[PDB]
Amino acid sequence: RSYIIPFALLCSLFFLWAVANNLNDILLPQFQQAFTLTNFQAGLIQSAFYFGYFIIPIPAGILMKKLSYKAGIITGLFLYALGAALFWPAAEIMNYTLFLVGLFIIAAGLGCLETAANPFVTVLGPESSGHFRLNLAQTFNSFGAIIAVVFGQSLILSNVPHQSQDVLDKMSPEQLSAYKHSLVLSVQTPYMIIVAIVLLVALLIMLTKFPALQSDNHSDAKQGSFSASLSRLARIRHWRWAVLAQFCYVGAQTACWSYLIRYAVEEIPGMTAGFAANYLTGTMVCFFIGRFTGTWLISRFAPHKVLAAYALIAMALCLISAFAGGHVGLIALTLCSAFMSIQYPTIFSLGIKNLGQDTKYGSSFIVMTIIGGGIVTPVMGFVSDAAGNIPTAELIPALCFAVIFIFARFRSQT
Ligand SMILES: CCCCCCCCCO[C@@H]1O[C@H](CO)[C@@H](O)[C@H](O)[C@H]1O
Repeated sequence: RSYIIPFALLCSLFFLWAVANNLNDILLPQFQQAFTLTNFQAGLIQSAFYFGYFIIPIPAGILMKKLSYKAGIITGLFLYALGAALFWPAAEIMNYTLFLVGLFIIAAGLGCLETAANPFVTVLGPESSGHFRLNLAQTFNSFGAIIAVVFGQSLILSNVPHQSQDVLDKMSPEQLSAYKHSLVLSVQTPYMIIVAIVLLVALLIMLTKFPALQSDNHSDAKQGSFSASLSRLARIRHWRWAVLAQFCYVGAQTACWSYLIRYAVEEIPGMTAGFAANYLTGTMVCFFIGRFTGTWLISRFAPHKVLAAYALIAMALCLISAFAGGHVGLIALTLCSAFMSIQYPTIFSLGIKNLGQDTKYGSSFIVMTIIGGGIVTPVMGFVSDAAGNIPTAELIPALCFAVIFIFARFRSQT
């Protein structure tokens, strides 16, 4: 009961934030698609990614071990809004370096929130429902992403100045400066809305009183240490395996979506990349639908069994995708996300549940494996080009899902 209301709030707050955030995702390109283009500095943007999803996690966890989950969530929510707030001004004065800075900051909020919010929800109540809790909250996440794209993308990209790069090319310098500014001007109000949303969320959390948790506690001082927590983590095996599992999931997932439109265009005559995007959309819908249903499953059933089931089906879909072509392989690929759905939350929960003190530090690592999303692309490109076509590369995701299934039948403990 006292575990329940905070939870429902977290869900709504997951949803809400999920809107403010993917809202930020729609607009950020515009800064870039307007001030096009550049070479070296582009790599600097990708670095925010590793920064936030590799560096910040462990420190974040340390913050948490020493303070708590709410502390980490708060600062994470704090980091995000600060970083998001930097954009508008960097734009309005055309200071890139400032933009880049806010980007790293918002990037840290992300790694911070990831490492914070996930273990928190699964611990937010009885041990069994840890998996269902995280999954359901993640559904509200997915759902929030749904909404922004819907009620938001249309009702917000119809106020931003469209421009054929050719017109931009033909502009005088004065004109270009004028354009760029009118552009950053149109987005700056929705950004205030965003930050506003992010803030209120942070607010509600401070207002919200949660019950205590054997994993937030401090009864240790020496053994509460990093390496103490760490040396203990090696055997645990299910944790060490979920780590490997999440690396693969992220690799798998980005392999699928990142290469999807290329697959479509090279596989189906005559696809425009414009039209292919439609399939990409369907994928996110499968993903949300996939999660809703999977969570209904996670409530009825042993999570690992659902995880294992889903891992197999997705791997199937991918083999089908790799060996089929035309529309048959496409649909299989785009339908695959319906089964990726449950995977990340379920992997995460099986992974920690249950680590107690080491829950925090264990999470820091699971988060870092998001680096796998980055490591896969070269391999996708490599295998793809080495083979002459996109589909044979789709064996790689499949290879991931396979591994993940092994974990599912290897999630066990005690
Ligand atoms: C009131 C508390 C609000 C806390 C919200 C924590 C959100 C954690 C969600 O994980 C993130 O979701 C993104 C999509 O929304 C993904 O793209 C990204 O990979 C992942 O890192």
